[PDB]
Amino acid sequence: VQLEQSGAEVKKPGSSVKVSCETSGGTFDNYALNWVRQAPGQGLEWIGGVVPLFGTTRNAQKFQGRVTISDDKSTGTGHMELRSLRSEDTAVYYCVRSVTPRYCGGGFCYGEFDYWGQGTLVTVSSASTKGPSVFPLAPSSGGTAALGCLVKDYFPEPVTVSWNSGALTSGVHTFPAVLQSSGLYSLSSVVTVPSSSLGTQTYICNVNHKPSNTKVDKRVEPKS
Amino acid sequence: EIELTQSPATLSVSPGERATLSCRASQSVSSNLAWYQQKPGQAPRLLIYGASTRATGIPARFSGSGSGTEFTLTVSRLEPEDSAVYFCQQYYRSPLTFGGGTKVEIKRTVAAPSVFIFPPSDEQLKSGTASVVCLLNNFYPREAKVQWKVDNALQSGNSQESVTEQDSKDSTYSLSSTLTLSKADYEKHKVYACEVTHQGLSSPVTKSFNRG
Repeated sequence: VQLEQSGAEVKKPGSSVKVSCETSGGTFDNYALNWVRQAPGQGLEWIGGVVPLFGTTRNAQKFQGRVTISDDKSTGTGHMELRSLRSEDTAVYYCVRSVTPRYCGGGFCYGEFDYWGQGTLVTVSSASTKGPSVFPLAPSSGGTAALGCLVKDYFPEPVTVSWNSGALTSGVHTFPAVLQSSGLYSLSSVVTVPSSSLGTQTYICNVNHKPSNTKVDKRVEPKS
Repeated sequence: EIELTQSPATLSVSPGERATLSCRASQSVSSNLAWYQQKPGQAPRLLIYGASTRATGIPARFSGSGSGTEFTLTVSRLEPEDSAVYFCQQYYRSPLTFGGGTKVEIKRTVAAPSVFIFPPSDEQLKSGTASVVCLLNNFYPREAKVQWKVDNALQSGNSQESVTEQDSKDSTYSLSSTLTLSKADYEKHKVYACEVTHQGLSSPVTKSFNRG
């Protein structure tokens, strides 16, 4: 019952990007596909929409002549394209579907935004992408311990991490990447773990950085 | 250009009390408002369409109110899951606008950080840089002071830090100060420590490690 968007691309200024919206489950009764973006720590900005009902389009003026929003009637999916990209366009993009209209006027229909996709981060920069290096935050001490993984020097966000291939969840904290002096990001993920656990239980952190198609799994053991 | 102004921006409220947000349109949106809730990491979730008609599968603690140039979303008996930013959107006329949002912290009893220090890896050092990491795990209030002392001298300008969004179960925060040095500057100095002042610690806390 939920929306699935493409992966996180990174484009150089002046090029174009396309973001999709496959529907897990079947298609479903809806009347509108819109897109709204949210810059890094900002609020929400509407981009535009289609209402296949009336065959009509609306955009914001930021995007006039730059955007194209498509709704495939059959698949129930929307690709979305944004051209002449600026550094100012770097944000997370959200696919949004609306089910029944609430006001139609001037050839368009507006309503509640019933269903949102996961989000898609597109970063616009001439900088070359670099994938991360991963180093262990090993533990030591008799009660609860803390171990971790350090993800250093990667340029395009984002970077996802998990522990024991999703097996481990409780007491995991993964921090907001901080952009370093170099121009690359760095990030740290940690987890609190009983002291008796170590030696016995194995801890591996799995970090994907799709803008460079690199995943590294890193084993974290106490040091000798 | 319907500028929606959400006030206020920050909120801290104690669990089980009542939080009250206001969205105030600049040019009368008249009942065509929506209230979305964005939790950390996650996409926004619709709460209230129309002026005050709660969406499917939302609990009735959330209540909307308003018309024209002035609105109100109020949540009663707050769970810690309700820590979120809250946005309002109009759809009266295009272009569609959102408010800047209203982050809401959920108050809880004070909690002191656990502190942990992590020396750089032997693998990282073969690169040419060294990264020392201090972790303050699961703590509250958000405000905290973390100071780096190397060779016992206070450090300045060579650490970054970053903090989580408030946890949705316990209502705590966690923080990571990272101190970065070249390999050489790291091998000349012996004793590394981070000193942590927090409202829940009667006196500062240091965790340290001596190289080797």
